[PDB]
Amino acid sequence: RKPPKGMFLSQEDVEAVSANATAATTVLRQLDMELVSVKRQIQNIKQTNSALKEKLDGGIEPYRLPEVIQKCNARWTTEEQLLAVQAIRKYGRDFQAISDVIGNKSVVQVKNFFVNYRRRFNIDEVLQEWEAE
Amino acid sequence: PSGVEGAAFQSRLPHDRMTSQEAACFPDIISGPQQTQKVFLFIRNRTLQLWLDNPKIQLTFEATLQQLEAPYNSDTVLVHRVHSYLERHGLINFGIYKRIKPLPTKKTGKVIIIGSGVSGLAAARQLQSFGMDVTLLEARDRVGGRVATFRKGNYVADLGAMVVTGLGGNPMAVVSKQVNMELAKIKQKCPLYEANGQAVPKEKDEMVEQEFNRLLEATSYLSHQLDFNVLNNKPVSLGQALEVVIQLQEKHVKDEQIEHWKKIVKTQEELKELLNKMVNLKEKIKELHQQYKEASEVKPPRDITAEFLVKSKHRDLTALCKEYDELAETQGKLEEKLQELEANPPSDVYLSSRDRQILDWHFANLEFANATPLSTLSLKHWDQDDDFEFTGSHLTVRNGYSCVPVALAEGLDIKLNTAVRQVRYTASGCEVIAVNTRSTSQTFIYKCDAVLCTLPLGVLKQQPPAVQFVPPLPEWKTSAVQRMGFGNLNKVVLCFDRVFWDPSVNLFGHVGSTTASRGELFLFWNLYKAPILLALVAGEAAGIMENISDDVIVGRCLAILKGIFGSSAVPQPKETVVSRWRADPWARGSYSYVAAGSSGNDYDLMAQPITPGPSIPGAPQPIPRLFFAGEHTIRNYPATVHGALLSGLREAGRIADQFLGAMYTL
Ligand SMILES: Cc1cc2nc3c(=O)[nH]c(=O)nc-3n(C[C@H](O)[C@H](O)[C@H](O)COP(=O)(O)OP(=O)(O)OC[C@H]3O[C@@H](n4cnc5c(N)ncnc54)[C@H](O)[C@@H]3O)c2cc1C
Ligand SMILES: CN1CCC(Oc2ccc(OCc3ccc(NC(=O)c4cc5sccc5n4C)cc3)cc2)CC1
Ligand SMILES: CN1CCC(Oc2ccc(OCc3ccc(NC(=O)c4cc5sccc5n4C)cc3)cc2)CC1
Repeated sequence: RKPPKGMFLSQEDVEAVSANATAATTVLRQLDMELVSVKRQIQNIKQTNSALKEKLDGGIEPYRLPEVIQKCNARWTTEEQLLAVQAIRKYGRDFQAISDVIGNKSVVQVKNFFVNYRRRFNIDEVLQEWEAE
Repeated sequence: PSGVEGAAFQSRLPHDRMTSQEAACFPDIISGPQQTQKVFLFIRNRTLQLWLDNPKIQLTFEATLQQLEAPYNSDTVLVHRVHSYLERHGLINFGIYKRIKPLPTKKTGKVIIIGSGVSGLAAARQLQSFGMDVTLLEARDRVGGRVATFRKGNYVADLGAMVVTGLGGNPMAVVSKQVNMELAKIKQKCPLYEANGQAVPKEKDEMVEQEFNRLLEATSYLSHQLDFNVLNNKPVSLGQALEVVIQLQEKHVKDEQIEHWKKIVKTQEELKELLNKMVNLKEKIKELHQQYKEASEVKPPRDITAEFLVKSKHRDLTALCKEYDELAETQGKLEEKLQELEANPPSDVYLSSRDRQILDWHFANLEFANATPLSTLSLKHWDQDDDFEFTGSHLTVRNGYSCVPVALAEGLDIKLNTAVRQVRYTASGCEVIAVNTRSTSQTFIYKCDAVLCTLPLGVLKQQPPAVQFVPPLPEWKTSAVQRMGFGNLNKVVLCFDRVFWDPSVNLFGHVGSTTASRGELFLFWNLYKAPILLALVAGEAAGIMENISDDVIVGRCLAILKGIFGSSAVPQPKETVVSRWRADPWARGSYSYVAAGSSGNDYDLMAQPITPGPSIPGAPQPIPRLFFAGEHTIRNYPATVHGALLSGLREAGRIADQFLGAMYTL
C-alpha cells in the first residue's frame, strides 16, 4: 500500500527518471548544480552579514541615557501645561509619548488634559496642524 | 501441522478443500453434498498419513481399508478410488519402497524416456511401477543429469544440485527417509571480506543488508502499486527497477540537501534585513544622542520651548533605544536558529563507494540464487513461486546429492552413452533415433507408444537443434521455449590437504571491486569435515569464467584467500574442479528463470503434451504421443530438484491414465 519507510517512490518521480536513457543523470546533475548555486549564495550572504555585524560593534552603549523615574504627580503646573501643548503639536494623539515627555503625568491624566483644557488651549487647532506633518 | 491435517500439508494439499485435480477425478463428490466431500477429504488425508508415517513399504488398498474406522471404511469403492488416485499421481507409493504385490507378470505399453535426470528417473520408476515397459536414453555416462557429485577418495563436493530447500511440504522429505541421505543444516552467518583482505565491520554488514532487502520491497511496490512494468514497449526487468529505485533514493538525498540549505538562505536573508535595520537605527541613535547633548548644553534657566526640546529628544532617544533592544533580541533568536540548522544537516550521500560495493555483493548472491544477471529477470514474475516455498531450515547432502538419482535408477533399463538425435511421433506410434556418444557412426532405433522428453531447457533452445522433432513442435511450444530464460551457474572445488580457515565458519563472502565483477568468486563454502573449499561464480561473471582456463580460475581463487588468510597460510590444492554448465552440451546452462517478457504461464505451456495429426485424412483425433517433464515444466516449483521430481510423477500419471486407463473415475 505504501513504500518501505525510507524509500521515496512517487508516481511523479518515477516517470521523470525513466523518460529517456540519460534522464536519470540529467535530473541528478540539475540538483548538484542547484546545490552548488545555493551553497555559494550562502557564503555571499554569510559574508555580507559578517561585515554588517562589525558595523554594530559596541552596540549603542555610549548613547543610552540613564533611567529616571519620577513621582507621577497630579497638579498641572504652568510649566507642565506648556510642555503638553508642544507635545500635542509634535506627537498628536500619542499619549504614551506625551506622558513620557512631561514625565510626572499618567496616560489617563494626559487624556483628561485633552478634554479639560480643550477649550483654552485650542487643542483642535493644535491637532489639525500636527496632521499636516 | 499434526494429524491427518499435517499429512495433507506435507503432500502440498489443502486439508479442508478438494483440489482442481481431485474435482476432475471425483466430479460426483465435489458436486454433491458437503457431507460426501468431508468424508472423501478424510479418506484422502488419512491415506497420506499412513504413507508418510512409513514410506519405505508400499501402502496397499488392503492396508488402507484396514486402518480406517467407521463411517469412513463403510464405502469401499470410495476408499478404492481415493487410494488408486493417490497412487496414480505419485502422492503415495512413490520413490523407493518395498513392493508387497510383486510387479505384474507382463507389462503393458512401451514408453521411451529421454534423459536419466531426477525427473526422468521418477517417471520411469512410477511408469514401471504401473506395469509399463520403460526405457531411458541418457547421453551422459552417468545418471543424475544436473545432480552431479564429485568424489575422489573421501572428498565429496556437489558440482550441481546441493541444497534441500526445507522439508515442510518437500517430497524430498520422503526420499530422505527411503535413501540414506545425510542432511546437515547451514549456519546462516556470512562474514564479508573486502578486496583488500580486511573484513567488513558489523556496522556496515547490517546497515547495507537491511538497505538491500528494502530495495527489493521497493521494486515490488514499483511493480504491483505503480504498474511500472513496461518501459518503451519492452518489459521492465528486476535490474532496471533496482537502478530506478536507487536513482530515486539518490535523488531524494539531493532534494533533502537543497531544501535544507534553502532554509538557511531564507533565514540568513532575514538576518541581512535585520542587521541593515539595526545599522540604520544605530545611526539615528548616534545622531539623536548628539542633538540631545547639544540641547542639554544650553545652561538653565531656559524658556519652555528649549526645555521641551530636551524633554523631546530624551523621549525620542529612549524610544529608538527601545527598538534597538528588540531588534538585538530578534538577532539573538535568528543567530542561534542558524546554528541549529547548520548543526543538523541531512545525509551527505545515499550510499558511498564502500557501501555500494557491499550492496553489489548482496546483488551477486541474488544473481546466484536465480542463476542469471538481474537485468534478465522479469520484474513482475521473477518471484511468482515464492508462495510455495517450503518451511524449515535449508539443508545439504553430506554424502553427496548423487546418491538419490543413483538409488532411483536401481532396477531400471537405462541406456547410457545414448544421445537422442531425432524424435519422430505419428498418430500410430513413435520412433526415437539415437547414436552412441563414443562413436556417432552407430545408430539406434527405439519404437514406443509414447515418448517422455525431459531434455534440459537449454538443450531445447539449441540452434541449430541438437534434437530434431518430426514433425516440428508447434509454434506455441517453440515460442514458449524461446520466451523462457535458461541461466548459468558455476562452482569451483578446491581440495587441499589440511584446513587453514575457521572450522566454525561454514562460509565467508568476498566483496568484489567492480559492479561488473560482483559475482566473480563472491562466496566460499566449507561444509564437511574434509578440506574442500567451494567457490561460487554467479551473475554476468558466470558466462565469462567459462572462457578462462582452470589454472587461472584457481589463481584468482588463491589470490583472494592469500589476502584474507595470509600470503603464506594458503597452500596449493591437490585437486581442482571447475564446472562449465553453459558449455555442457547435455545441459547448455544451469536452470530456468522467469525472463522479462515471459511469465509463469510459459511453464504450463512447456508441460502440455503434443498430439500428432491423423495418419489418414478423415481419421479420428489421435492420442497424445509426446510428453514433457523436467525442471522447466512445473509452474509452482521450477529450477529445483524437488520440482523435477514432482514433474516426473505428473507425466507418469498422465501417461498411465492415457494408455492404461483411469478406472478410479466412476
Ligand atoms: C550448478 C547447479 C546447482 C543447482 N543447485 C540446486 C540446488 O541447490 N537445489 C535445487 O533444488 N536445485 C538445484 N539445481 C537444479 C536441479 O539440479 C535441477 O532442477 C534438476 O536436477 C533438473 O532435473 P531434470 O531431470 O529436469 O534435468 P536433468 O537433471 O538435466 O536431466 C536431463 C537429462 O537429459 C540428458 N540429455 C540431455 N541431452 C540429451 C540428448 N540429446 N540425448 C539424450 N539425453 C540427453 C542429460 O544428460 C540429463 O541427464 C542446480 C542446478 C545447477 C546447474
Ligand atoms: C550477515 N549476513 C551476511 C549474509 C547472509 O546471507 C547469507 C548467509 C548464508 C549463506 O549461505 C551460503 C548459501 C546457502 C544456500 C544457497 N542456496 C543454493 O545454493 C540453492 C538452493 C536452491 S533451489 C534451486 C536452486 C538453488 N540454489 C542455487 C546459496 C548460498 C548465503 C547468504 C546473511 C547474514
Ligand atoms: C523468501 N525467502 C528469502 C530468503 C530467506 O532466507 C533464506 C531462505 C532459504 C535459504 O536457502 C538457500 C536458498 C537460496 C536460493 C533459493 N532460491 C530458489 O529456490 C528459487 C526461487 C526461484 S524463481 C526462479 C528460480 C528460482 N529459484 C532457484 C532458495 C534457497 C537461505 C536463506 C527466507 C525467505
